[PDB]
Amino acid sequence: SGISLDNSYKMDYPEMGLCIIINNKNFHKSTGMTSRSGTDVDAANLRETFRNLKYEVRNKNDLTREEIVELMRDVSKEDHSKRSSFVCVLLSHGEEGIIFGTNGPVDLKKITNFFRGDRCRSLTGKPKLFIIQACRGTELDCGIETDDDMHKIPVEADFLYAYSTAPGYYSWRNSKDGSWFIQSLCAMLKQYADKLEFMHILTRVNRAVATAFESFSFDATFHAKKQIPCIVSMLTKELYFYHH
Amino acid sequence: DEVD
Repeated sequence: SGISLDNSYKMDYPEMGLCIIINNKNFHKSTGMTSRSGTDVDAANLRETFRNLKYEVRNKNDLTREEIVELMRDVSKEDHSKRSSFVCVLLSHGEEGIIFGTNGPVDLKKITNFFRGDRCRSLTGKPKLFIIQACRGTELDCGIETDDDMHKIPVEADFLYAYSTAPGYYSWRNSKDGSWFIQSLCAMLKQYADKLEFMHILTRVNRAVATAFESFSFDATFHAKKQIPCIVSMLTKELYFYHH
Repeated sequence: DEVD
């Protein structure tokens, strides 16, 4: 028929896909990790936001490092043929390239590897989104006043990592309102998911976290600190949550 | 405000 363009991901499959939310609040005493007050608000906000985007949401609470790996393995072994995409949200303590299970750390690469183009065939060519609310180190942002050779695709292609903070930095979470990033992400998805492309929505999240939030602490070391999220894209097409 |  008429001229056809393929610059955007096919999001009109029978299902939008799964949205796995791993909410780790309480950690084993021996790990020495604090309870993540406010993460409950984040998990509920995400569940509602992704439900409205027509995702099959599965909320999992307080999972061990073994349970996280088992869950990710099992989910990657499911038949996603009739699903448009895959979303995984991780809410826990963390360090650079690491997310914490209740009893210990899990390499983010171990989790995401299960969804590689060669390891999860029913998701090949489809967007795989990983939203991570966790620290990526211990740095604090002080802020500032204003020849031709011609059928393969990379195994790391079609992944999007929406990190809550820049590499090497702490990530902030309010005990009453939830995390700065997730609060902003849900607000921007609710307002713009039916209007803007995903990178543009995430850029609005970057602005929201960057401008509307500043830490308050009685400890001078942790007071008046800022945060900027980090969008890491290996996507090959534009992503719209809606379709024609 | 707390850090993760």
